[PDB]
Amino acid sequence: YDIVSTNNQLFDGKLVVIPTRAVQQENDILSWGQFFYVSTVIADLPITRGGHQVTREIAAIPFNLHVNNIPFALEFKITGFQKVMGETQFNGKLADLKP
Amino acid sequence: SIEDQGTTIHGDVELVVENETSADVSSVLAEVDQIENNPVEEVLDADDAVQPTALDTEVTIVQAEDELGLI
Amino acid sequence: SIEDQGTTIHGDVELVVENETSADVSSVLAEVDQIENNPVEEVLDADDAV
Amino acid sequence: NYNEKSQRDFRVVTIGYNLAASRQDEFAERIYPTTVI
Amino acid sequence: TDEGPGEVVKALTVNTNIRNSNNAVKRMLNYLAQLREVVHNGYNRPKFGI
Repeated sequence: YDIVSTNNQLFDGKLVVIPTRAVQQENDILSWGQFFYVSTVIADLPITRGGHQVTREIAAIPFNLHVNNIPFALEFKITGFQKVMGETQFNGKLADLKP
Repeated sequence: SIEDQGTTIHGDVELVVENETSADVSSVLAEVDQIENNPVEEVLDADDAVQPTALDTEVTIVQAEDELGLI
Repeated sequence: SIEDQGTTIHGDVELVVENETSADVSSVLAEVDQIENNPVEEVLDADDAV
Repeated sequence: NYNEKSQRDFRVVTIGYNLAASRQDEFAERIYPTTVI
Repeated sequence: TDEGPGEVVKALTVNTNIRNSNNAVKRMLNYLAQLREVVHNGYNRPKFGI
């Protein structure tokens, strides 16, 4: 296995395991997915948007697609780190058994 | 020279043996020199103070043929 | 010339001084070249693919 | 001005802003390797 | 201004590249949604179009 991390909030409480080819190759199918990229276009034209003002608009237009290959995943929702490492687990429970 | 000295413990005295005396104080204040440099602390324009960058990113630049402001 | 220029900001003006002006556009349309090479994406025969 | 203590002149420091991104980050690139089309 | 843009013009590619990473994240999670529904249902054999 291998470990890769992101900081996107959409995984704040998620771990997902996905297989991939141990050695990656260009435009392979055995990769879990592919990112098909085309050069991004940047254009500059003094458009008069609105009909009453003139602005130079420099715009970047993405042109790409994310494609999945392997219909396989395991999804885990891992929560409660602070409740275990911050607090007691063994002696805290024994302390509750006092008559 | 009273102008050149200061904090003289025993003091000093000079006698004003003069008729016409002029006092030019335009250069005495330190604040005036600071204002002449910059009335307000100098700030670089936001367009120049920023340095974004990208790597390994292929782009196609499309400007009008007669555009002077090139990318 | 307008044929060479691209989206000129100040614009371009030309005068036609020709008695006739033929226009052969058979090779201009880019989809024609794509079709000529591959009417459809090239795919190997099933036996050739394995 | 009995005390001309500095008020009008400061040591100005410009904070760097090298905002950067390369195609995809390590997470997206490792999962979806880039193929140029 | 006829001088042109400064280096800030590269922020447009940075915005695209940041979006490129976020798009991979959204697509990954949307794909897991597909697996949840398909694997939950009666699909335990390979077939086209599932």
